This record gives sequence, C-alpha cells and structure tokens, in this order.
Amino acid sequence: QNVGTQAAEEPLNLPISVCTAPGNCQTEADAVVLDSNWRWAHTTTGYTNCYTGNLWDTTLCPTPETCTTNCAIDGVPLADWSGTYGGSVTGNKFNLKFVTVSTNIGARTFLLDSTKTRYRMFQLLNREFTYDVDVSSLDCGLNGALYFVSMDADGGAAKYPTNKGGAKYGTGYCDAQCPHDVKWINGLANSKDWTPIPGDANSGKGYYGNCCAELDIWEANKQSQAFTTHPCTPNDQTRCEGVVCGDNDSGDRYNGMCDKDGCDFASYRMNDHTFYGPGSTFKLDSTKPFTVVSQFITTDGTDNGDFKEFRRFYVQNGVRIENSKVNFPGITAYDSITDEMCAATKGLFGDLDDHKNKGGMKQMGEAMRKGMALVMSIWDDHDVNMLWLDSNYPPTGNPSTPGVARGPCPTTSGVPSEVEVTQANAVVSFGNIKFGPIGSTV
Repeated sequence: QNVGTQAAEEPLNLPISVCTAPGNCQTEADAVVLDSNWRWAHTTTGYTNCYTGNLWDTTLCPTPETCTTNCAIDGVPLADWSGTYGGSVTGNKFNLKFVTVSTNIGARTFLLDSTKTRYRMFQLLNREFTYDVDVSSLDCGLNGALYFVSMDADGGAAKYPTNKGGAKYGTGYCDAQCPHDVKWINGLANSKDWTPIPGDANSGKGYYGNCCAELDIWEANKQSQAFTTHPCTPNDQTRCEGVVCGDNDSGDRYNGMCDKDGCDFASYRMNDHTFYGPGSTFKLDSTKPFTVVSQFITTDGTDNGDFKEFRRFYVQNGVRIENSKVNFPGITAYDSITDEMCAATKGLFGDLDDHKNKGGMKQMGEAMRKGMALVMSIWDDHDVNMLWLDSNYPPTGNPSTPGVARGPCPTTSGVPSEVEVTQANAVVSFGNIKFGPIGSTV
C-alpha cells in the first residue's frame, strides 16, 4: 500500500520491561500500531474511499495492481485511538475496547520497537515472556488474544516495494490460519475476487491468504483459555492461493502449508473444568487480573538448542499457580506443550497431528529463533462463533468424548451480531509486559 497524507500516524507509547534477574529490569520504550486492515483506504491524490463497508471500489480497483496504484492507507492520530478504535494506554497497561461507536468492531495491534519504524522482534527460545491481563469483561463468544507471528520486522517493505508504510502502518499481517480477510498482502491490495463475509458489515475475503508460523500465548475470555503452537512449512510470511492456504471451505484444512489446529494446551479441554473460571473458588479467578508467565525451554538450555517445551504458570494476588494438567485415564498428566503431549492428546481426541507433519516443536522453535512480532487483539468469530475455544466443538459432539468440550459456554453462544450488542463494552487489558531469561520476570 501507498501511504496517505490525510492523517499522521501516531502509535500509542507502551513501555515494557527487559529483565536480567528477578526484580532487576529496565524499561524499553516501545509502542503499539494498528493493523492496516482497520485503516481508511482512499485515493492517493484525494478523499475518495477505495474500500467502504465490506467492498472495494470496482472503478478504482478493477485489478490489484490498479487498486494499489490508485489507493493509499492513512494514519491513526492520537485522538482517534480511543475515539474511533477503542485503544488506550495508561502507564504500562494497554486497553482494547471491543466495540467503539463510525462503529468499529474488534482490533488487532502490533508492538513497535523504540524507533517506531520496525516491529519489536522477540527471539523467544530459552526466554520467558510475561504480562498481566484482565479478561473479566469478556464472556462467551469473545477472545482477547495475545500471540506471536512470523511477520517481517518491516512488514514486508524490503520484499515488496509497493508497501510504502511497512511496520509503521501495521502492514504484513500473516498467521497460521492463512487468512484471506487481510486487505493488503505482498504490498498489493488483496482485491481480486473479493467477497463480503455475510453478516460482517466490515470484512471480506480476497483471492490470496497470508501464511506464517504462530505462537498463541493467550486465546481467552473469562470462561476458557488456551495456549497453542502453530508451525508452518516454511515458517516465514508466505502469500498463498489454492491448496497451499489450507482453506476450510474447500476441505483443505490439513492440506496447506500451516498447522491450523495447532497443538493446544487448554485447561478445560484437557479435562480440568475447575482450574480457570469467573469466581473466587476456581484456582485462577478470571473476574480479577492475573499474571501469565510463559517459558520456552530448549533441548540444551541454550539459545542454540531446539524448542522442546512451552511451560506455563500464573500469579494472582501474589499467589503462584502452576499450570493445570491433562486429566484422562491412561494419559500422562502433562502440564506443558511438548511433541509427546501433542501426539498423546491428539491420539486420544482423534485429531490429525498436523503439528507433527509440519515439523513439530523443532519447527515452531525455528520461527521463534528468527524472531516473531507481538500481536494484541480483541475479536469475535464469524466462522465458528468461538465454540472451538469455549464450548463444545463440534456443537453436535458428545461433551463426554475427550476433545469435544472446551468450555461451559452454550453452543448457541458467540453469534457475532449478538455478542456485538451484548458485549459492546468488553475491554481486554494487557500490561506490565516483561521479557528476559527463564526465572527473571517475577
């Protein structure tokens, strides 16, 4: 995309901590940038929309190349962050409102480095990543997500010279779902064969998808939470078409370059329904804030080893809370993501181990070694109504069959039109982000 001249781009300042030992950290003066999908797209030498509602203008965008020549994405000024997009920062806390009323629904954002010209790339192997979260106002059907993806640090600017904005304009998004709803891919409008998504007034799908590796630290609302590894072959940003995208709609979910299911550790799905929930007698009380700690263990305990284990623990009101465990007869009580856990649990659930097909923890680790961009988002799910996270999936499945039940939400929950009314004022908060060696962040 070209860059427009109507509004300066002003990312929100967000300090994080880089740590060397427990309680010995230094501030890193980073910032938050809005994903290019949420930006106004208009004519390069005017005010005329190139995209309105869920459609590209066919006169301006008869082809992707012409669209890209004629159109530009514009900046987010400071005033518009809260007023238009529902984003705000207080000290080291970042807040994202779900619906902001001209009416904005959801948000996806990235962490910029201290220069505000590149994404802050995190080399996560043999490191610990930690943050405080509040998901108390997110119920069934919503997801306040924090995760990493194998985006380029410059959003693709060096690879795709028609991308003028780079990381500064939140470009280059890709993930392990190979999404077609990304409006700008490889420096070009994804306007070919663009199709609105029914019941989604703001979104559509273009000819291409954009694939890359994804490490989900946090997919969650107050009812259920998960962390998940998604390797791809290769891991780096890859524009896809046809079978390579692994499109759900053509029966290709397991035929593409990315592991779409991922290998998940989701406490409720692993059959501990009392670990996490909205109340003081759950082990971890989702009505109150808490700290989420993630440790990425290698084979030799060094930065050069292969990724072998994703460990997790929590801190809430000064109380250390170890992760829940897998709880099925004849299955080891795993409390972390490893290749063995993935094989054993997917075996039990009858899920295809595409994680293993894509190179497993080792391949996931190669993405983490090269460095990944931090994503913070809030969203509802127009495909599957978040049932995969917090309900029975498939909805018609027996909840006593291992793998089906992922949370207590009813199978009628999560319809975007309903959650966008009922949960309009939901806000996820991510704060006090800390990064360092294992054992350094609490």
